[PDB]
Amino acid sequence: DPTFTERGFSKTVKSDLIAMFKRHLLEHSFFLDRAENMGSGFSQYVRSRLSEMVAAVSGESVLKGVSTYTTAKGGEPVGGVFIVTDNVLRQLLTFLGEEADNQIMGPSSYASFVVRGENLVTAVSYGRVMRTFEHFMARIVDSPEKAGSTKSDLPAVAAGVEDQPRVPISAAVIKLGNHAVAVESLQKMYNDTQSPY
Amino acid sequence: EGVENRPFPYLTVDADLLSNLRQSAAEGLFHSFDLLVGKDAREAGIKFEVLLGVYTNAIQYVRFLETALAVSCVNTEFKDLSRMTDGKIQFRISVPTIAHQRTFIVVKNCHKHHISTEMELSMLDLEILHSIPETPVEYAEYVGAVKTVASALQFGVDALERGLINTVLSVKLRHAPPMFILQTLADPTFTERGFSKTVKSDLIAMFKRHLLEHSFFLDRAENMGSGFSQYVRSRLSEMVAAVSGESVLKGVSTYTTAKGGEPVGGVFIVTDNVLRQLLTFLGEEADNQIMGPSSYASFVVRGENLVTAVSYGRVMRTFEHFMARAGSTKSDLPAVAAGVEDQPRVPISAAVIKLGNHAVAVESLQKMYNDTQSPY
Amino acid sequence: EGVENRPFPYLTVDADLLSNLRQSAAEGLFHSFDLLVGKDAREAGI
Amino acid sequence: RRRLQRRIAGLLPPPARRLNISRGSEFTRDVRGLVEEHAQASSLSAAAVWRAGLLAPGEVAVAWSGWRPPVFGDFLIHASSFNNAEATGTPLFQFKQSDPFSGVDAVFTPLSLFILMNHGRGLTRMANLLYDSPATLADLVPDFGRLVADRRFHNFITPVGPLVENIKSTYLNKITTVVHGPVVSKAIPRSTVKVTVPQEAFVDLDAWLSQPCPADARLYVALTYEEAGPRFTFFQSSRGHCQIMNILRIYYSPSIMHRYAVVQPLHIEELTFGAVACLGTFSATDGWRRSAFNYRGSSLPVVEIDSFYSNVSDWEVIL
Amino acid sequence: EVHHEMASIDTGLSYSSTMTPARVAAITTDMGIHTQDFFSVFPAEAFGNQQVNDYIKAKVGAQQATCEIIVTPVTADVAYFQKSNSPRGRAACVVSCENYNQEVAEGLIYDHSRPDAAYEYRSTVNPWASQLGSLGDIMYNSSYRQTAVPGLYSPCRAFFNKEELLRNNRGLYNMVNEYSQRLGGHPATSNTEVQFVVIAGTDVFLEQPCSFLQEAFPALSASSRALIDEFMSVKQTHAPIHYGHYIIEEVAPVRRILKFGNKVVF
Amino acid sequence: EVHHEMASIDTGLSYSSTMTPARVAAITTDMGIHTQDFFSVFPAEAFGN
Amino acid sequence: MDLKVVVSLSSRLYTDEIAKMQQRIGCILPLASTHGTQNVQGLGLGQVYSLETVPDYVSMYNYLSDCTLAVLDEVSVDSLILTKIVPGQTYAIKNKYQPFFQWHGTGSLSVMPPVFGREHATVKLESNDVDIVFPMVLPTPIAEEVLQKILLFNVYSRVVVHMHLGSVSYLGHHYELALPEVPGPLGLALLDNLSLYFCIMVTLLPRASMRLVRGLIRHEHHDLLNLFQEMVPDEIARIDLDDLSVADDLSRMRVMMTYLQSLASLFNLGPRLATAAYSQETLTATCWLR
Amino acid sequence: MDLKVVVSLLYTDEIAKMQQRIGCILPLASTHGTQNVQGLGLGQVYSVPDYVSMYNYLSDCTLAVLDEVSVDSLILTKIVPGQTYAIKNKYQPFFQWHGTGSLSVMPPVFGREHATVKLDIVFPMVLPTPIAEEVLQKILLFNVYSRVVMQAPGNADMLDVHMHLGSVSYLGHHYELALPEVPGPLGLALLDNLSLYFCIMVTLLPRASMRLVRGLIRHEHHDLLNLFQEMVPDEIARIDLDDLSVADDLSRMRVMMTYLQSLASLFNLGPRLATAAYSQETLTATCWLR
Repeated sequence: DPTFTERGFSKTVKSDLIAMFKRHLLEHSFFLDRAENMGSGFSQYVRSRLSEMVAAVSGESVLKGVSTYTTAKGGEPVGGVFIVTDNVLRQLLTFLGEEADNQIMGPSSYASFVVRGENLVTAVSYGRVMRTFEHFMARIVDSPEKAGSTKSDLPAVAAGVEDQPRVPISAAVIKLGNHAVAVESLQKMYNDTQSPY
Repeated sequence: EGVENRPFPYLTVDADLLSNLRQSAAEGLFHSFDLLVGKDAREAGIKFEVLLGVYTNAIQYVRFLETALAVSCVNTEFKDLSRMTDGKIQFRISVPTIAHQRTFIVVKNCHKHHISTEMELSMLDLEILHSIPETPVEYAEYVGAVKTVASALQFGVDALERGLINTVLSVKLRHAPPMFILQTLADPTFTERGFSKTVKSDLIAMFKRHLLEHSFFLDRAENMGSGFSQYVRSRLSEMVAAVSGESVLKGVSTYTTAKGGEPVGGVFIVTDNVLRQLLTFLGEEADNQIMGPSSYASFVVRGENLVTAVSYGRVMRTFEHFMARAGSTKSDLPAVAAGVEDQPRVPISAAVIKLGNHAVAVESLQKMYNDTQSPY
Repeated sequence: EGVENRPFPYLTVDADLLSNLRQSAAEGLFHSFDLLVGKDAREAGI
Repeated sequence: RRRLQRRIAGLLPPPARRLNISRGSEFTRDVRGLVEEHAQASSLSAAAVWRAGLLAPGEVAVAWSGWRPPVFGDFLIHASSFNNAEATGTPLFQFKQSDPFSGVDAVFTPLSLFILMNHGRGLTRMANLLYDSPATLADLVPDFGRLVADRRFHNFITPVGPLVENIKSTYLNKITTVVHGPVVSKAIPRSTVKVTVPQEAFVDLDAWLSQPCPADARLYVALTYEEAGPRFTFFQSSRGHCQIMNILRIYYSPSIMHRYAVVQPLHIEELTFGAVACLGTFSATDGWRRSAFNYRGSSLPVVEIDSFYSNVSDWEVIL
Repeated sequence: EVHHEMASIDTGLSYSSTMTPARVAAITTDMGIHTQDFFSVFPAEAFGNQQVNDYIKAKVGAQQATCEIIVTPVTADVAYFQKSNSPRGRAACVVSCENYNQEVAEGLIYDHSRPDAAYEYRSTVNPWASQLGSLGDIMYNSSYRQTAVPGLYSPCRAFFNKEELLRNNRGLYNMVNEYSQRLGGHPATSNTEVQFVVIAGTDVFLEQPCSFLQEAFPALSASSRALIDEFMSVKQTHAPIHYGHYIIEEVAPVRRILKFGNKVVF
Repeated sequence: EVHHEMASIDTGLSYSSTMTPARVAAITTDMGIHTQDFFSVFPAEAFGN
Repeated sequence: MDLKVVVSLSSRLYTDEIAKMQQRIGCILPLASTHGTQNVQGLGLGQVYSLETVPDYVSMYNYLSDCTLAVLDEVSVDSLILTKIVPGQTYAIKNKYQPFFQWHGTGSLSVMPPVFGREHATVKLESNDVDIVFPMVLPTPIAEEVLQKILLFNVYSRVVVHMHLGSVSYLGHHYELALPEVPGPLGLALLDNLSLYFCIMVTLLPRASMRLVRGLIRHEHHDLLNLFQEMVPDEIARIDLDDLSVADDLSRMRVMMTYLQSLASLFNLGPRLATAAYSQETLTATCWLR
Repeated sequence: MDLKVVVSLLYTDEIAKMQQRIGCILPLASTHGTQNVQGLGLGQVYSVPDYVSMYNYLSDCTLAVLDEVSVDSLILTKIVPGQTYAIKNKYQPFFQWHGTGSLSVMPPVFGREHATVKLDIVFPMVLPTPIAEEVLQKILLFNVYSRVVMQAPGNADMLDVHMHLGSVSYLGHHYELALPEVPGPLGLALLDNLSLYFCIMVTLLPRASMRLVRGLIRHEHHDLLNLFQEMVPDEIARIDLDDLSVADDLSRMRVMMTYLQSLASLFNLGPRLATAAYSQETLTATCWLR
C-alpha cells in the first residue's frame, strides 16, 4: 500500500506499520474460517480477499511484455497463479461458484539458450557469457546511435519464448475483476511420493 | 599469484624458450608464474560467469492531454507568457427580476506559476561530446555521451510535463472547498433569504450534521450490506450536482464520450485503492476511451494587437471581434471557442462512468506520482 | 559492491519497475545496489 | 566602418543563456550549441587542433563563459619523502625550506603530516604503514622542535591544493598540483578527481552544531598547537570566514584551556593557538561523500569531497 | 535548469471543485495520552525557592498526540460533554456574530451578560475558560503567550486565539475559500514524534475544520473500568450516567471498531 | 603540453639485451688524497673546551 | 551563465504595495536558496528580523553571511524576479537607499542589517501576510563606524553621552540609528572574542612606544594627542618605569601584527562588495562580490 | 577579453630605463583605453611621503603590469581578478622570490630614487608577504626607537637598535635595509604618522581593556574566557584608573577603535598577489590577483 511507504520510513512510520501488521494478523488471517461462519455472503468475502492478495503483488516483472500463458477459451493473459492445498481447492471452487475456463495455452517446450561461437570464445578466454550476443552487437557495433524503444527490443527480451508452439494446459482458471489467475493444487504430485507438501 | 589458466587456444611458436627455465624460475626471473605439475598440468575446465541480460525502464512521457485531467482545463499554447504581466476577465451577469434590475460586474484575474527542476550534466560528456570521435572505442564512448545528454534533456522536459500536472492538481485543490460545505451551499433552500444571522447559524449547524454523517462514505459503504452500489451512486450524484458548472466555456464541445454526443461534464481524481474499489462498486464502466483534443489551442499576437502591445501593452483577447463592434449565443459561439475547435479528436485512454445524466470520467495519477517517489 | 557501472546496451522494458523504489532501496531490499545522482548518472568511460 | 560591422559580428554573440526547447527527443543543433563546452585535449593533427579550438586566444573557440582555466603548481620532491601509492585528489602542504637555493621542495600529505606530529610521542596504523621511517621526513623540517616550540609552524607551511599528476620517478619525483581554480585531472581519458581527506582528521562543522542552504560550502584546514604535538584538522562549513573563526574558537574552547592548564605560557610567543586557512569552495549539496582508501595491507576511512574549486588563503590565527 | 510558466484563470463564477474525504488509511497519531509540560513551553518561569522548583520539576517528570488541560469546576454538566461542543464551555459560533466587525463578536464570544448561543438558560459551562482574563486564555491565548518556545503546537490554542476568530468573523464565502486557498492557520505537523508547527507551504498536506468550526468531538471517556466493560457488552442499553460514574459515547467523524476480547462495537 | 603513451612489453622469456663497457674515455675523479672531514659530516659533534 | 530567480507570490498584490516595491528596484535582497524559483518566505531579512521590539544585529549578520544575495530588478503582481549575485560575475548596483550615503570612487560597499529602523527599509505585504525588509548597503568605513557604535553602546549600557554615540555622522547628513538594549548570547560572544583579543593586546603590547608617547605628549601637541588633554595616563607611568629593549620589542611585534590581521577579520561580518567606477550622476556602480 | 591600456606620452635613456622594467607593475587612475601621463603610478602621492595615504591609493586604484614602451606610448595591461598573468622581480631592493608564496604590493619605503624612472613614474614595491610584514615591523620599531633617542639619548643606544633592524632574514636570505639615519622630528618623513598611530592605539589599549572586561563580567557567564583571560595580563594594568569622564572615555574608545581598524586593515598587507610557479632562471612568476 503506497500510503505509508511514501513519506520516507521515519521512526513514526514503522511504529504504524508494526501495529498494522498486528491488526491484520489478529483479524484477516485464516480467511477460510471467517468465511465458514460468515453465513450468506461467503462468496463476496473470499472474492474480495483473493483480489486483495492479487493486487498487493508487484506485477512489474520485466518479462511481462512477453505474451505467454494466455487462456484458451478467452484469449486474455493469465497474469498470476494460485498454489493451494487440495482440501481448500474444492472449497475455493464452490465458494467462487464455477471456473471461468478449463484450460490455458502455453509453451510446449523450454526456451533454448545454448552458447554460440562468440559466447564460447568469451567463455573460454575471459570466462564470461552474455545473454544475447547478437543484440549486444546490434546495439553497439551495428546501430549504436539507433536507441532502443520498448517495441524495438521486445524481440530481445523474449529469448525464443514467443516463438514456441502452444498446447493447452489443464488448470482451473477463475476471474478476479479484470484479471484471470489459474488456481492449481499439486498435492497429488506429493502424496503418491509421501513427501511433505 | 596473478595469473589465470583457462583452456586458451595456445599459439604454437618454435622459440627455444625451454632452455634454462626451472633454474631461472626458482631464482625469481618472473614476477608471477604458477608451475603446474602432475595431474594439474592440463587444459583446465571451462568455467564462466553468466550475465543474464541488462534491463531498464522505458520512461514513458506523460502528456498533459493524454490524461483526463485535461477535461477540467481548456488549454492554449501562449508563446509569450514571460511578457504577460497580467490577465483579467470581465463578467457582466444580467440578473432578471420577478414582478410580485441588477448586473453584477465581477473580475477574475489569472495567476502565473513558475516551475523548474535542475538537471545536471558533467563536464566530461560535453568535452567528449563537442569533439569528434576517430577510433571505434571513442565512437562507442561518444554514443554513450550523447545518449546521456539526450536522456537528461528528455528527463528535464518530462519533469516539466509532470510538474505541469502537479501545478494543475494543486490549483484545482486551492479553489476546492470540501464536500460537507457545498452539500448545503448548493442547495438553494438556504440562500433564498439573503444570508441573515439565523440562516447562517442554521447552516453552521448543518455543517456539523453533515460532517459526522456523510464524510468517509467509502468507509460507510462496507457495512451497508448489499446496498453499496446504490449508495455510492446516490452520493457521487449529489457530489456532481452540488458543483455549479455554469462556466462560459461549457457550451463548446471539448471532450465527448467517444461513442456519441454525450459531453463529459466533470472528472474524478482519486487514488489507486479508491479507483480499484470504485471500478467494482460501480461495476463495469461505460467505455474505455474519451474523445478530446490532440494539441493545445493557439493565441498569437497579430499587428492589430501588436501595435497596442508595443504602444502601452494591454492586448485584447480577440481584436477582430472588437473590430466587428447585435449578438446572440450562436453568433458569439466562435468568439468563445477561440481555437478549441478543429482539433482532430483523438481518443484518450481514461475510465468514464455514468452518473444519471452526467458521463463523468474518473482517473488516478498515483501511477504518475509514484514514479517520482513523491507523496500523492 | 558487485554492481558494474559499465556502459551497456540497456534493453528498455515497459514494466513499472520504480513502484515505490527509493523507499524500498534506502531500506535495503536489494542485496547490492548503487544510487547515482547528478554527475555520476552518466555512462562510465571504457 | 563596414569592416567594423564584421569585427563586431565576430565579437558580439555570447553563448545562449536561454533557449526555447520544444521536446527533448528532437535534440536540435541549437541546444547542442548551447550545451557543448570546448575541450582541452585532442589528438595531434591539424583537424583535431582546429576542431577542439585550442589555439584561440584567452579562451577556447572553434574556427569568458564563466569558466576559469586552472593553474598548475609544479613541484619537485624526493621519492622517499612521498608515497607513490597516494590517491590523486589529496591536498598537500609545501613546507618553506630554510635554504636560499633549494631546487627540490618538500610537500606533505596529511598522512605524512601526521607522522611529523606523532614521533616524539586506524589513522596512525595506516600512516605508519605507508611511510616506514619518520626520520626521513623529520629532517625535511630541519628544526621541527624549535619551530613548534615558538609557535611559528603555521607561517612556514602554506597549503598548495590537491594533487592531480604524480609521475612515478625513481629518485626525484615531480608532482603537479592545482593551487587555484577548478580542480580537474589532466588525463587523456578526462576523468574526475575527488579531494580525499582522511576521516579522523576531517570533522564536520555543520553537523557538529546539529535553514538558508547556500551553494559554496568551504573547506577549512586548521593547524592547532597541542601539548601532545600539533594537529592538522579539516573543517567543512557553509559559512563565512568571520563565522568560521568564531565557531572554531568555540569548537577549540576545551583545548585552549587544556593546553593552558598543562603548560603555563611562560613566554610571549606561546599564546597563538595555531591558525586556519580556507582551502576553497565546493557544492553544499553533494559534498563529502564517504569512501575508503585501501593500501595493500589495511584500509582507513577517508572523506571524498567531489568537484572541489581549490582556492588557498593566508593563515588566520585562532587564539 | 528548465523554466516553465503557466497562467490559469477560473471561468465559472462560483465553486467548481470539491474535495471530499472518502476513506481512512490509518489513524497515524496514536490517539492516547501524552500531555505536554508547561515547563518545556514556558521555561523562563519558576517559583520562589530554587530547590522547591527542582523538587516539582523532578517529581512531575518534566525532563504521540499532545493533550492539553482546560481547568473546569466539578459542576460542569456531563450532558454538555456528551454533545460535540467547544471545550472552553462557550458556544463559539462566529456567524451569530455579525460580519466584518468586533463589538458583537466580542460580545458573543467573551461577554456573559448575554447567555450561551446554544442554551438559552446559562452563561457558560465553566467561567475559567470563557472569560476575558480567565485561566484558559492565560494558558493559551497568544496575547499572554509571549516569549514562549515556538514550535510546540498547543492544540487548545486553536480555540482561543483572537485573530482566528476575527478571521472567522468575515464573510462566509470569503471564509470558506480562504480556508481552501490558505491552509496556513498555524497547524500541526505530519510525520513527527511530537507535534510541532509547520511553516512551509505546498510540502505537507493537511486541512483543519477545527479552525473553521471551533468544536471538538468527544472520545470514549469513562469514570471506571466497569462502565467500559458494560458498554462493550450491551450497546443500545448501556448506562450513560451511573451513580457517580459516567461514560461518553463517541460521535467522532471517524468510526473505530473497539476490539475488546471478542466484543466489538460499531 | 603534448602527451604520448607507449607500452613496451617483453615477448622473450630470458634476457634479451646486454650491455658491455667497451673503452674508457676519461677518469673524471683524480684518484688522489682528499679525505672527507667529519666536521662537515657530523657538524653538531663537539668537545668540552 | 543565467542568473534569474523568479519568486512567485502565493497571493495577489495591491497597487500601493506594488508602487512601494517599485521604488525599491535595484536594492540588494537576500534569498533563502539559490535555485530557480522560490516562494516568498525566506526572502528578505524578515524571517530573522521579526515584527517585534527586540532586534539582534549579529544574528542578522550570521544570516547574511549564510544566505546568498540578489538584486531586485522586476516586480510584477503575483510574481517578482530577482538576479542573483554569485562571485565571479560583475554587476551594476544602483544606489537606491533612502539614508543617502555618498559612495566613494572605487571604494568598497558593505551590506548591513537595517540599522535605521524596521519601518524605514521595508515593504508591508498584507496580501501574502509576510514582511520583506531590505538590508542596508553602505560603504565600508561608515559600516565600520556603525558597527563600532553598536558595540560601544553595547558595552556602555551598564555605565550611563547617548546622542554622542547613538547617531552616526556623515558629510551628507548625520543620522540617528536604532539602539537595542541586549544582543543576547551572540553579540556577547562577539564581545567575548573581542575581549580575548583586547586582553591579549594589553598583554603583549610593547613598552618603547609608550616611552615614545609619554615624552611626546610632553614634547608635542597633536590631534592624535589632544584627547589625552595633556595628561599622560597613569598606566604609561607605571609601565614606562622599566627599561627599553629592542629584542623583546621585535618579539612582541611579531605577535602584534600576527593578531591584528585576525582582529581585522573580526569585523568582516556580513559579506563585502568591491566596487568600481561609481558615477555620481546615475547613482550606479559597476561592482562585484569580494 | 580585451585587456590593454595604451597610455600616450621619450628618448634613448628613457627608452633604456623603461625597457629595464618591462615586467614590473604600476597602478593607474582608470580602467579605460587611453590615459594621460599623470594617471600613472604613485606620481601624485610620492614627491611629502606618508604611508597611510599611499596605501589607500594603492588599494583604491587598479593595478597594471606594463608590457612595452615605445618612443611615445606605453602599451600596458591592467590586471583583473579573472585570469592569470606573469610578472618579474626587477626592483632595486632585490628580494629573491619563491614558489606559491603570496606576493604583496607596498608603497616604496626604500627611497624615492630607488624605485622610480625620471622622465613622472613611481613604481610600487613588489615583495613577498613574510618579508613584507617583517620589514614593516622593522621600520615601525625603527621609527619609534629613533624618535625616542632623538627625544632622550639615554633610553636606547643607536648601535643596539641597528643590529636587529638593519637586516631582515627569510629562508636564509639575509637581506639589508636602507634606514633613514636622520629622519627629522615632528613627523615629516615616511612612516612618520603610522608610528604615530601605533603609539596612540598602544596607549589607549589599557583604557579600552579595563572598561571592556569590567563591562562584560556582569554579563554573568556567556563563556569562561571573559574571566579566564583576566589572569594572563599583569595585575598592574588591571586596576589602573577606573574613574574618568564618560564623554572623554567614550571619545578615547572611539578614537582607538577607528585607529585600530585602519591600522588592522593596513597591517593586512594590501592587494595580495598569489604566485604559482616562480623560476629564478627566467626571473618570472605566474601570478594572479587574490
